[PDB]
Amino acid sequence: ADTSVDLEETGRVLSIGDGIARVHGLRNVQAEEMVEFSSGLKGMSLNLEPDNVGVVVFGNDKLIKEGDIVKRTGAIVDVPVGEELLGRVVDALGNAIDGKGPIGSKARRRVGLKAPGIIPRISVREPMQTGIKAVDSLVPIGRGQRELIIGDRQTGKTSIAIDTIINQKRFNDGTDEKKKLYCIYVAIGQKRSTVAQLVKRLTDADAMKYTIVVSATASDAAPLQYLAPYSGCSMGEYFRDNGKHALIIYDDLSKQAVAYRQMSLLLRRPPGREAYPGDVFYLHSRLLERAAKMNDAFGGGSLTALPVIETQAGDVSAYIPTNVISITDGQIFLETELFYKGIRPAINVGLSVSRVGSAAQTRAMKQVAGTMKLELAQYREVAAFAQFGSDLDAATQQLLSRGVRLTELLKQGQYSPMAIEEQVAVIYAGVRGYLDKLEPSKITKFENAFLSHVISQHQALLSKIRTDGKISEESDAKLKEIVTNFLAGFEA
Amino acid sequence: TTGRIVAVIGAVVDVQFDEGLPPILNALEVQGRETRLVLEVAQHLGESTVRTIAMDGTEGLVRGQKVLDSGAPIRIPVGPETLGRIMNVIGEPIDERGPIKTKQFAAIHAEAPEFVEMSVEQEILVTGIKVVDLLAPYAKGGKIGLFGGAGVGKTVLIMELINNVAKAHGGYSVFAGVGERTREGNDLYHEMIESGVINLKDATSKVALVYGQMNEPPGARARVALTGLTVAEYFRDQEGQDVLLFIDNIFRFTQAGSEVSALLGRIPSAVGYQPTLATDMGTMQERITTTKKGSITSVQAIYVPADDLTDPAPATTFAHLDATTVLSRAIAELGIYPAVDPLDSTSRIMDPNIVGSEHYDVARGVQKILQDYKSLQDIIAILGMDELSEEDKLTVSRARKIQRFLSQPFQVAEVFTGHLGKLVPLKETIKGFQQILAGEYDHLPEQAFYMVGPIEEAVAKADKLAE
Amino acid sequence: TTGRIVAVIGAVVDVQFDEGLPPILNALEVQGRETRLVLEVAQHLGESTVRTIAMDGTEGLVRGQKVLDSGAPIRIPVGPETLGRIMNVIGEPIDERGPIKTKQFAAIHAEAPEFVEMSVEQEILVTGIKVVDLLAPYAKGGKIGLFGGAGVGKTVLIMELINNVAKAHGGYSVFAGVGERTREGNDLYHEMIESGVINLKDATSKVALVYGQMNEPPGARARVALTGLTVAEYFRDQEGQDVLLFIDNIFRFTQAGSEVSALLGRIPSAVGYQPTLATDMGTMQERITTTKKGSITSVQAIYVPADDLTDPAPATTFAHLDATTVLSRAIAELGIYPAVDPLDSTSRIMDPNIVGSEHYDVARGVQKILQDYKSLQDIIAILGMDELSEEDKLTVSRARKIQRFLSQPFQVAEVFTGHLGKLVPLKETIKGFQQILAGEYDHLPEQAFYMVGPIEEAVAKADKLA
Repeated sequence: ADTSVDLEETGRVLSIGDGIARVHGLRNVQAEEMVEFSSGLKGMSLNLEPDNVGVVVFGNDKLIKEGDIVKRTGAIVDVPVGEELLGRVVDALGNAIDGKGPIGSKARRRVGLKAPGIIPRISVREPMQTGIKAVDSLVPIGRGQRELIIGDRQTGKTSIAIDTIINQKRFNDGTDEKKKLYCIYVAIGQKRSTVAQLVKRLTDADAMKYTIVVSATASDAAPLQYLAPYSGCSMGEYFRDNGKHALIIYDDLSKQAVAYRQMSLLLRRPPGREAYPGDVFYLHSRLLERAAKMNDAFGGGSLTALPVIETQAGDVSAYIPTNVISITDGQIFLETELFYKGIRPAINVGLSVSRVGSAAQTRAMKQVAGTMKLELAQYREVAAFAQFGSDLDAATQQLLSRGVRLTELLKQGQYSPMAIEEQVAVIYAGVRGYLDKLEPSKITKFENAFLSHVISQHQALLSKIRTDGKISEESDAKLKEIVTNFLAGFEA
Repeated sequence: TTGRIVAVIGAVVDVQFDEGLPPILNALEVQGRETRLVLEVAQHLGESTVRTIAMDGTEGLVRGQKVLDSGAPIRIPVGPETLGRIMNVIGEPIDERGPIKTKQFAAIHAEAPEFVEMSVEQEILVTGIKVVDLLAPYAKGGKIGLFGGAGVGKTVLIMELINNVAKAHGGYSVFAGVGERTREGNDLYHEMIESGVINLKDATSKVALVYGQMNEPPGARARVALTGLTVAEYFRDQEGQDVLLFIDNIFRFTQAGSEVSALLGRIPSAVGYQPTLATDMGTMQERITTTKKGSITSVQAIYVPADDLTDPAPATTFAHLDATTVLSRAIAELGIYPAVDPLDSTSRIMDPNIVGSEHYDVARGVQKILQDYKSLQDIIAILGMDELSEEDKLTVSRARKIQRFLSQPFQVAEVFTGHLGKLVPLKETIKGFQQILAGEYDHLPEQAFYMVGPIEEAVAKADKLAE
Repeated sequence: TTGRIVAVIGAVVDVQFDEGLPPILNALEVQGRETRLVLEVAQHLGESTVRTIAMDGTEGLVRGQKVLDSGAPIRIPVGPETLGRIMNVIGEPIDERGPIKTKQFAAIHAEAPEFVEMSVEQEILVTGIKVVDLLAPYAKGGKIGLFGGAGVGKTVLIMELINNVAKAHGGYSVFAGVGERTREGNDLYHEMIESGVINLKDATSKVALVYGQMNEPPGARARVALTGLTVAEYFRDQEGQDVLLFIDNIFRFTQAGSEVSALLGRIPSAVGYQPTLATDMGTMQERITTTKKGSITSVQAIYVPADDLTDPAPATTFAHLDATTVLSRAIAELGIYPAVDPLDSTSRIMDPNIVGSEHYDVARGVQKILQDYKSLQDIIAILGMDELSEEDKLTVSRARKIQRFLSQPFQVAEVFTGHLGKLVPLKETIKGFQQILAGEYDHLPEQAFYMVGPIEEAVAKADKLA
């Protein structure tokens, strides 16, 4: 009485094609449980139908044939979680892909867990410094916040994310454990050589130590690409639920949607708007709701997400683009026009927002950039309204004079994340009018000169602004003094 | 009755009953679960099998699992002991403060008030917001709708109205969060408390809360509005009070339905929507209403997919409103908040017979000039401004200043604007515009009119700017 | 194993087996035919039936016909004896020169190199083409893509590159003609013979040719890329060789996929394409890559349908390239060749730390002025230049001179330009563009810059224009 293959805990493949197995049997499987194929290939139970189980396959279905035995696992899909993963490159299921040995994982976590409710969280209040003036000054990001990076191909979306990961060494190399931020970088649909390029740079910046990289690339099965985000999320909740701080980049959520769309159509689920499943909003809401700030009652830890979405022809009104803009706590919109024009980052002031506002900003920063955002918005308008110097008054000549100078200061190169007090020093100079008489073309050069001076000579003012976290009345006076005088010697 | 699960596909679960088939709308409870899973019966497939929508996650369900017919549609704790509390789609407290000990329970599904139950009183409801008040006045007991694409101000606007109106309101308030951000229910709850609208120690709570956020399965999202609305109907009928209903965002009810629609076996209507969108919306919107028994003042946030106001959903909702505030990313993009579109916002009380001719002539006066300027915009764009008649370059002036005078620093967006929130009284509004239109400020600079409350602040700001 | 043909629809042949069902991807040989007809298994429909894709026309097949499991996937002759030979999807010679006698055979379906196998060296590949070199430089062992709507310059650009790069390359080359014109295969083969890269006398050929053109049934077009690809993989890993891989046109592989997809019974995705579009591009594109074992510099022409770059096919291809040359009908129609869009082409090497800041600053300089000209264009369009600012008119002058200086005569296009092909050295490009930017030629007329190599020739042309 060989009773190893009863149809309650095992089944047999009725048919297989395009990564979807229609397994017979599996009478006791649970929706969303993981099953195993004779070939050591894992799959996931998505459709539990009267006469069959629709199984999505986490790998090449070429090794699966009609008749194969499929075995339950009794477990709803999960993955390795914890500090062991830092500095390692894993696939969408947790397996290492840096051929640097097994992960020493002691904890596991379901990839699909609902986000903490109302009661367990507290308003976002601690800054999450990117290192990018434009961002940290105009569209501030706090911990537990979800801020979207969106724009066409090549407008610089990933860069924002890399600079951010790199900027975190400051605190991670420090003492304070509350200021530390562990990062997670999920590649989806991307190309292996690009990711390999990516993890190289992170290594060269001495950032891998605090980063985990979940990779679900271009040739990985649709279901791996699909899962990848939830997988990476779960690894971030480990830190979030244990009073630690995590930052996750979903690069990008566009390719995942495609994966979802594919997986979903191959299951024969009727296509919806634009060919995607009627629940693509849900696909991303479920995920991004998980980035959150827990109250002290739950460890005070947090998860901050920076999902990426690719627009086409800079059209942000597009259905997917707006679907995701309506989930996150703001967006950073990058335009190719601005980029070519010299404005890098190509952040579009007017169209980007932060729903957290200044609550995610240090007082030093709030002090200097409190009204700048709506000022630049109003500047872009009149700059357009006078692309014909229409008998323009002074209040608007002053508006155009600040607008241009401030625009130059928000410019920034790559890989050189600035420290908060450094940002405050340079914005200060502009916002206060000390630069209203310098020539726009000069501004970039001036900022390198000025910053040099204060960093070298004046670290007492930098360390105080940084420390007090505010701009006291004397600091504000020591600063006025430095800028005006250096400026003069500078314009000799 | 006891049925068994025969198929599970997402939020849709088919159940087979041997004897006694639960009627459509009935709620069934899945046996064997750590948490309460309710399935609402959606259809009779035949063969004593019913197709249902799950009110929560379907993970771990098994074919053959047991299911008991509860014998009635989802019923929730309704009454005064709901105030100051936070409820579920299915009526369970989610605030960790214990049971909700109500005398009665109500089924979330119910018929809408009859035609002979309607009321036609029309009283302006002043809000303190220049734009709304001036051009698209809200009406007490009326149906209000805030339309907007992602991130243009729907919620903040709902936030400042709770402050400028809900806070003084002598009556209850019900805020139903339908498919929105969890972070947000936590911001509001704690704000209600810090301001005593919610009292955790006594019975002075003046607001009940119901939530079915974006982290929920379609099913929950297709019903929270019902739960929310049901709580509100109680205070309207059984107590006869003046209710204030806030829903953010009702689009989520309709997106919820479109998300399971295909699994319900339906040919899609246009834009992917389900073929029953309008009727589904109708039987619901028709309960959110003032009657002779009580009064409801509903403020509903309405999401606009792809920013397209013609999308079957936003498009289908206009007819259910008495006043509409349409927000626009094109306005917002300029830094003009609230980003209301002055030429696409309307109110059923913008009638000389109701608000008066001074109110009315100003409003229309402001709209003509903004329209007049809209038309010229594209043209002075290319052909420039020299050739324009001094008569026409004055309307460009005044328009650009009005465009600004319509913005206002909200008290709930200081974190955003870096400006103290201002609430302007209806007469300060009418007058301010009356004067701009009258040429009484053609000397001050536009910028003086941007982000200010009353017209006097525009005059003061001119000086401050004077250097 | 012997199965029987149960159904036939175009290129989708369903075969039933009684004992021993072949795994997916296995090649079956249909029995009773004048020529070879290979069927590639695509899926197990259950009931001992397999749905397959024919590799040649299916006319004549009959239900109940016998089919034999080959026991493996399409396998093809790989090694140096393929050099100088023309071969089929299924690896048979089609150059009427006998059998390709190789030691080994490789299967066209392989997995992509692993993460740990990746490389990250970034070396610039100079091509002698001004626009490409200055603005979106290619890179050794990198992945290049030339996007182009019908008749814009994709093939002419591949030819010129074959000439300027392939010709003096130490190492092998593989040209894979996918879904294109047969005459072109013929034009190339004979040309290759002539310049001696193909030698029918000695073993000195440096090029292997694989073709599955516009006349083949969908399945053939859907697999020849894999076939050219495999040939290239052999030189890379089995000989650690530096390869050059040219494909015209990779868009055809995806189109081929869309042709059979309904037949495989799939609900279509957007624009009627197959729901498996991205993964199909992916497991294929991911083998076209440099690794620690060998280098593959690959240039792929990407046909853009109806000129729409938002088309699922081209749209999904951007993510696989390191450098892209987006060709434009609008530019072509102005007479600028190559019709490269300067504000739409990019290259991951356009980094100061790789091309040097001199290069990086001229490059961004040129784009900024063309971007600026681009915004003035709307107004220039109704009202012309009159109303323009003296300053604005100088950007316009410079932009129109930079735009013309970006064009250049290709040897390969001599019959059409009426001019002798030019190859400009990088430093000559960096320079010529500096000066233009710098106002050192604001006196010359635009026409002086049109169709020339080095700037020095632009000055001359100006004298001749007098």
